[PDB]
Amino acid sequence: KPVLTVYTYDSFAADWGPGPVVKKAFEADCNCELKLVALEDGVSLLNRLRMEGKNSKADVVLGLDNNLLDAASKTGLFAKSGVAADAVNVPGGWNNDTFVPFDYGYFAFVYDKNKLKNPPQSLKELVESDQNWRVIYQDPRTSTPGLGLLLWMQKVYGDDAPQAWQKLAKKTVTVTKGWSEAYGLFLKGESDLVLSYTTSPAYHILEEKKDNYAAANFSEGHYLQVEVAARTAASKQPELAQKFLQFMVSPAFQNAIPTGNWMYPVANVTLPAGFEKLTKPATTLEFTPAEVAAQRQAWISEWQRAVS
Ligand SMILES: Cc1ncc(C[n+]2csc(CCOP(=O)(O)O)c2C)c(N)n1
Repeated sequence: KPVLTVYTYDSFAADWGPGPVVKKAFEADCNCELKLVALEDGVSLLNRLRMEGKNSKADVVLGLDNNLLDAASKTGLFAKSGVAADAVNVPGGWNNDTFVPFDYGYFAFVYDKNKLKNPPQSLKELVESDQNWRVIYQDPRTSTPGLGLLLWMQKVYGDDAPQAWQKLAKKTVTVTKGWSEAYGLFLKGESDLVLSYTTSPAYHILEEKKDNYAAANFSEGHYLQVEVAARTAASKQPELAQKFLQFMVSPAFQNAIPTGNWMYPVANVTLPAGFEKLTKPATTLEFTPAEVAAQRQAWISEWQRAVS
């Protein structure tokens, strides 16, 4: 009967996402009405919450990630999770009293092997090659995968990011606010490549029995994303919010991540047959939450100037 409002992005709460599964699994156990609201894209979730303040109707924000931690905590809108750390297993480890991971992955450009014969083998080639590859990606101001690509490029080019961005802009068909639209245009054929995840091919393999889609493994390595959730300080249902966060890092939840969100679980659950066809990037790239919050505004400012 009591309601637990959870802000999240559209692909999570989608009928085909993990939402429906997690919902009934949480409600079937802990009596209450879990209300998953597909409100904004990853980065936008935070900006919207910062503007709702304590007037926000959210109890939990699901869908932020490792790159937004500093920005989120400095806001003061989140309370401690009350979730035991030992309940989580993530690459590079995880030590945080507020944000609880629920899955992780690696950003990568996906393409159709039946349509793209000689795909790029490094972010550098994709940007500098003379090939006229069509690319689509997300806005770093609204989408985590978008923010991911922004930081990925920063790792690879450093102070040369803007010049690299101008070159990438010439191969850019469009830029969407969220991943869903981006991926849809890709599947419709509007581009040769789209920024997505190393695990995206798994969706097509298991659900459509197709293995023609692939994520290009770049030699520079790939940027790591650890999605997280946290309860709000203004929540009027603290206890429930926290029972949801603990239940999140548990099997009933995690078991729906592989085929729901197409990402690697945070708990040692069994990965669906098919994931083994995927490529685990050797080298992993990541900025500290502090480094991103301190420079993301300037990097985004340079990005938009270079691609418009
Ligand atoms: C086929 C397929 N590949 C990958 C994923 C995972 N995924 C897609 S978008 C996203 C975060 C988006 O933040 P934002 O909405 O702001 O772009 C994640 C984790 C999926 N659901 N399906």
